Amino acid sequence: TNATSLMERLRFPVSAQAGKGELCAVFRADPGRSGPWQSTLLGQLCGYYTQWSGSLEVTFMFTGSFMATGKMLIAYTPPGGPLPKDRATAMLGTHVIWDFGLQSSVTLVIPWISNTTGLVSIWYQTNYVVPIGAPNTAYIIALAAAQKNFTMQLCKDASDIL
Amino acid sequence: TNATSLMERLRFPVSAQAGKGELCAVFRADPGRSGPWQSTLLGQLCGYYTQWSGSLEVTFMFTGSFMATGKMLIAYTPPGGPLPKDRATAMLGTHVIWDFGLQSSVTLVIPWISNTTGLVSIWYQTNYVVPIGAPNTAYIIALAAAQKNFTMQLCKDASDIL
Amino acid sequence: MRFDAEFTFVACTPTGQVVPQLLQYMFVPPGAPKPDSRESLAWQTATNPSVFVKLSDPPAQVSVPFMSPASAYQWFYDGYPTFGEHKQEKDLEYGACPNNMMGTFSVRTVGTSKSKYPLVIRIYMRMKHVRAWIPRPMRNQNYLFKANPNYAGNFIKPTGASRTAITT
Amino acid sequence: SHSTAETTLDSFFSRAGLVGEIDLPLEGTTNPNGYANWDIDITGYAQMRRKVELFTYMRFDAEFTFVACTPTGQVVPQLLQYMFVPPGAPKPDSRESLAWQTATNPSVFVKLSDPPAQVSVPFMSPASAYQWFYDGYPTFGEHKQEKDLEYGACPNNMMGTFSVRTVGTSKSKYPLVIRIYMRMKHVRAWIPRPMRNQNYLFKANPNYAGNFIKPTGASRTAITT
Amino acid sequence: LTIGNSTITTQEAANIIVGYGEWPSYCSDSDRPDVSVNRFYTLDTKLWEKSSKGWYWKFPDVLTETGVFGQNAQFHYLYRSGFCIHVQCNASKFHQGALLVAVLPEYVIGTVAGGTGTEDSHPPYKQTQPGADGFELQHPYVLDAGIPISQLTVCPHQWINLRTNNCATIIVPYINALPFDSALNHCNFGLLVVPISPLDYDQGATPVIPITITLAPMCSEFAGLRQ
Amino acid sequence: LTIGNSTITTQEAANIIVGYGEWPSYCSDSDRPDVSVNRFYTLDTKLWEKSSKGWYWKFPDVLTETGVFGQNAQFHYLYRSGFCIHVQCNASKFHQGALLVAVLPEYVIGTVAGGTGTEDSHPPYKQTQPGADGFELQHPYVLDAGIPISQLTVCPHQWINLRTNNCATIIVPYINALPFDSALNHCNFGLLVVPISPLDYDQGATPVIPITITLAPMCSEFAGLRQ
Repeated sequence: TNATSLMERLRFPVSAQAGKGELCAVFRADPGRSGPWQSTLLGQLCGYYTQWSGSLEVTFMFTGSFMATGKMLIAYTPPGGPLPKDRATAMLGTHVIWDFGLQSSVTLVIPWISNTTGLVSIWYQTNYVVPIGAPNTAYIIALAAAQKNFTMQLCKDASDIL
Repeated sequence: TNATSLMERLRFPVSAQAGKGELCAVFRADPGRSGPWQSTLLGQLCGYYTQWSGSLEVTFMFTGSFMATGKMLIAYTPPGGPLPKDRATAMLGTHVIWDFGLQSSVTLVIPWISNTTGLVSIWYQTNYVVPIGAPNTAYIIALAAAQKNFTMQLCKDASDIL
Repeated sequence: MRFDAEFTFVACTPTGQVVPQLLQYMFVPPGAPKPDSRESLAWQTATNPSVFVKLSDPPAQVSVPFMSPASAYQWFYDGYPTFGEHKQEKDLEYGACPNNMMGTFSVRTVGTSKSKYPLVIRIYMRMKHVRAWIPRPMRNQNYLFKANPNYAGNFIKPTGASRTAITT
Repeated sequence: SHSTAETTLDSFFSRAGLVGEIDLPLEGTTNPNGYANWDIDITGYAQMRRKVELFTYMRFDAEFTFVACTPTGQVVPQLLQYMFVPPGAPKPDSRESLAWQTATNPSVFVKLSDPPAQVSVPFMSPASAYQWFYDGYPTFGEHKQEKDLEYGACPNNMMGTFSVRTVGTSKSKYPLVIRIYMRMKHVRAWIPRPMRNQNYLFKANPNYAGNFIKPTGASRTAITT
Repeated sequence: LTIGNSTITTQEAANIIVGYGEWPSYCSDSDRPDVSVNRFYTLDTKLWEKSSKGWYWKFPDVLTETGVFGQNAQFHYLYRSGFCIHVQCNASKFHQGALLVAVLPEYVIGTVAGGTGTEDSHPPYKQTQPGADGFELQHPYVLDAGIPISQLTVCPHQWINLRTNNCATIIVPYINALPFDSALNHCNFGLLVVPISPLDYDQGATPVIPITITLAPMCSEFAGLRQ
Repeated sequence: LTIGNSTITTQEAANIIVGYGEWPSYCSDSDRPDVSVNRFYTLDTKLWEKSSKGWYWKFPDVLTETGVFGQNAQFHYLYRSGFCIHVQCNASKFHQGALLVAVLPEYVIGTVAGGTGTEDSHPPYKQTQPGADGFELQHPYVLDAGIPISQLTVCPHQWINLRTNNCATIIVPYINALPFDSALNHCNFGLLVVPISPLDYDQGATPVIPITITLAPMCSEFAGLRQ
């Protein structure tokens, strides 16, 4: 919350010092509840509303060094399955291969989300290693959008301000 | 009304000890009035209503021993005729033969009932007798329904609860 | 079943005399929480639609749409009412679950000072559309609790008019 | 989608809420002259301006109804008639102004026992449509280095006000309580812009203070689950 | 398709080369679940170090504990499916290396006779199921199999050249001795990897190289029987 | 077809009666494993006694622990299949009885308020999963559901008459409130049985009557999804 740390908020750093740990823990996907979704436009739009349903998509692009080699994998756990204790429980769910030769054409789609639901977790697929004369830190950019199948049913007389 | 006699309520027993007596005495057929009809769905439906008319049917199936022989007869006295003092007064009314080879295909229909009316009585047509090595008691199951010709005319502002 | 509602409000005295008093009614969507204290922001919300009518006019006819997020109301539920992913603990707001009802109304008096007359109001209820699918039996014995159909140890019998079944 | 009949846009915009409140003190110090003028200032309140600020190009007519009562809800037989002065003419300052004698201004009178009043006024602003934002200098004069004598008070942007008087030889002896509801009739927007997230400090300026705020801090730490 | 944050795949324009024109197919001579098998899960990441010599795994012994369908298949000995293996090495312009990858059928395990007395004891219970830990090599001429490394060329093999490309895929056919044979009793095959270039780099480069193992059944099965 | 010494079936000339011409079918509107599902296993035998009042089970709660596919389906909430229920009573010429069998959807469970103080505590953890033991009835008017027994006729029902036949089969359709709904969160239905004739017999007869429950999916499913 410091004043002189304002610009670094927009990303999250990643370093090679950490080994096979845990990158980010996305909270339960709910625009109505608190979390990352309150900043989005749809979550504010839902502030007068109750029931929502639709599809979710995520896009990732890789911004590493020109000589580096490795493999990244992003998977979403389907509903029913609890939080992944092991990578074996993660592999049974839908997973997409992320090569470093293809940047952003990878598309993952969650068929249906309503309001209970599944969870998404991100682990270190493998440690990013570089030889001498290369930076020891990188950054990752993420994307999130919704499909055409978003609809609204019931209006609510609720105002979140103030 | 005892607690530990709850399950036996749903039937009525019959025994060979009684000889040519009287099985059951059905009260005047009136869903509005008290009696067996208050438990039925139509009688509750009539609680906001006054005038009803329709047809009545009764079905009986025989559940005796495999070796027993005998004849049962169920008859409904038509209107005008009083309660049957003798079986001769019962025979002049409509009667149906109930063989033990046919179980439930027997159908009796009362043409028209309104709101005064006739009466129905059930006597022991003959005593149920069995040889040694057979149970001395049996049970009888009865059925009652209405035809398509049931109609309603006048609504009433009456509530039976409480 | 799913249907809209129509209500009219009448106020009078126990002697039947009429008085010239005007009220306007404001509705809060069920999604927004209901006010608890007078200093809540629910009274200042302008986004909530309102309709004002007088008393000398013909009786008021108002209709509200079905705003519940579900498809239709459910009177019975063979399970656990909460629709959360947690299935072993209990919510902090247990007991008070306004997520199932359809909200409430707020009443205030127009004028600088508070009103000095109490009123008597009666409400009538009706259905507009009738559509049913699964028929179930009704209740025969009385109710002991308001939200639970539980019974006591003093059993009852539908009727005992017949003194004895053996005789006529 | 499959069926879009229930998803009609009608419920997406239509919402009536309390916007204004006008008091008529029988004596006072803020208003000791016994009369007040209320210009239609949408920007006055933050809560309503949040909905409006998503819109940039709009022109529409207005519909208002007036209700008066007591804090106990009792009704009284009092009649009022409302007179409107075009925005072009200046608003009255003192009681001896000529604005009360102007017969050329149309007026409509309705009672209270009748069904609620429905009145509409046309768009009389000389411009094409209202503009909430203006990346420049608001004055439309050939002078671009000095400032007008009437700086600060510029009624050339609003839509005027209403005058209220009491019928009778003597002044009224009862104060009234009045609430106003506001709505839009036509909805048409062109250029979409973001809304506001932090609070407002001044009424006519979006300036902020040195105490910055954060949208949320619910997560105790991002490292853990 | 994958529940999580990893749906990495290997493009759509791969270069599959057939071998001797005997590409795997369906044997349906005489002498429905298809929804949950087509989804692939990504195995956990592993850190490669300088002192690593290699690893080996027994198939399908690893999948008995990992896969969801692995647990209930412990009492159902039948299994028949082909696999597609993709290998890729994420490296920048300051790394050198070469990789040799091959499949060795019936990878027999030979014991060792060390010490003053040539007598060996029974393997312990803990080492019977090493899991992800695996084993450590002692004599890498034989790779715990008695086979000189240079002569493995008799089996299908591929050379990983970093000059032009980085990712390569090899396809192998399923082989069995009988038309119907037990899978939990007879070992199918194994994987072998040998490091050719020792890890050399200057300061400032990435000292860790990810190791990627990708499993994807290129030939779908019906299965379902008592065996 | 069954591994063991029991492959009992209910003939091949059964008399299926449709209800209102809405026999179950496939809903495939827009608004492969088929080998291991067609095999039926016979549940263990149970001994009926004189004092038995009846039993009830929650579906598909019983199959979570019994079936092989039950265990791995605990995290996969989806399930959709119709069932065919066959009831038969093996009796000789010296036994009397009648059976009433029906299905009651949303079998709600009501608590009891006994003692001088009408206050009930939370159910214990052990009774949450009774398994094959089940529960015992206390007030059989309500059958732990508040419903008079005589009025259950509103739901589909059948009368077991021993005069002519002995084995009967009833078919019920699958019903749901939403096109896609969770199965592990919403109870599907339950089974109810009530004894009509108390067990009466003379000396020398068999004092024990077997109770047979037969499960067989008459409508096959594809299934396979994330729900």
